[PDB]
Amino acid sequence: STGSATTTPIDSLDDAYITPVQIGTPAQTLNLDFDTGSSDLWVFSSETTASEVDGQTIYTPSKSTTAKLLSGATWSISYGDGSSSSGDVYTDTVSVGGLTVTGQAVESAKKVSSSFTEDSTIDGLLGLAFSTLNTVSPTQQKTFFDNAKASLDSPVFTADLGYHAPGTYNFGFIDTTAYTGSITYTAVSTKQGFWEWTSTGYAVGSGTFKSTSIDGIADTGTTLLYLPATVVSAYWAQVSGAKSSSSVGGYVFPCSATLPSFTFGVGSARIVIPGDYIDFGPISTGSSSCFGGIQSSAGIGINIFGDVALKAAFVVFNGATTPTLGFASK
Repeated sequence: STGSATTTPIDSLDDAYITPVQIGTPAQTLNLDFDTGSSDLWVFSSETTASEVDGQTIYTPSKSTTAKLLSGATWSISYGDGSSSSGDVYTDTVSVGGLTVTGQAVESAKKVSSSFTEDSTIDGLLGLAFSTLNTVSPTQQKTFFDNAKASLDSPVFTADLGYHAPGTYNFGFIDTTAYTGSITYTAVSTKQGFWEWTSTGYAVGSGTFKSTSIDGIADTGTTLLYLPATVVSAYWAQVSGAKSSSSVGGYVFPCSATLPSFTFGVGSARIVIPGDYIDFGPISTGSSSCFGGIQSSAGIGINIFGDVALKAAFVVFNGATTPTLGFASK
């Protein structure tokens, strides 16, 4: 089997991407944030505290003839941005782009933090990291990809995120028309539960490439590119007037600037992020200070190849017995 679904930016900045997902019988379609940095499929639901729902579409398990309470199971998750959610668990039929999994754990939110409530466009998350990170207790649950894997034509999914435009998540096949050149594969460590890999270096603009190992995670659920402070300083030093602002929470730059590109290494290959992809617009409405799309990871504990980086590439998440990542230009 295969599946193919379009993923659409939630706003004009590509702050996140939503993909429609069919849950239950008859189908209830929710727009989920596919997140290769976490491993829970959770949704706003008929059980979510009413004051914490503000425009999201909800899953109502009582209206699904295939929903079953997973008795005793609870979940609770906290994300790197400080947001969180928790609740109980149903199993139900879940379909993405024509690919169907029966018995998928659908984690129903009883509580969500304010940032989720405040984003009416995201009805939940669909985790695509390794199932060892799934938070369901006392019986850990598998991700949608893990459950689908054995049925897929090939044990892979691909992320093809658009810049200010829709893109595609494919399951079970590699669309050879969706990228240019060849795909370069690189080793993955699953030791932390992430799609963790080592970039071979970087360049700023037309500058020379610096060969240096940068361990980080391919994370579709993180907006920006978070890299070591040395690398980030070298980037922003090429932008007149750019500075790190403690009050804003990162590097800002004059909105009048033209940003240089940023290149990252994948083995001997190179992925170029155009400068425009690094512009996240005014820090507040009407400001002439703009927020940068490359930020320091120094306070995170891990480097994160988020959407800014991933949307410059066609990315293969290879879930074979020994997982690997593939990157191609497009």
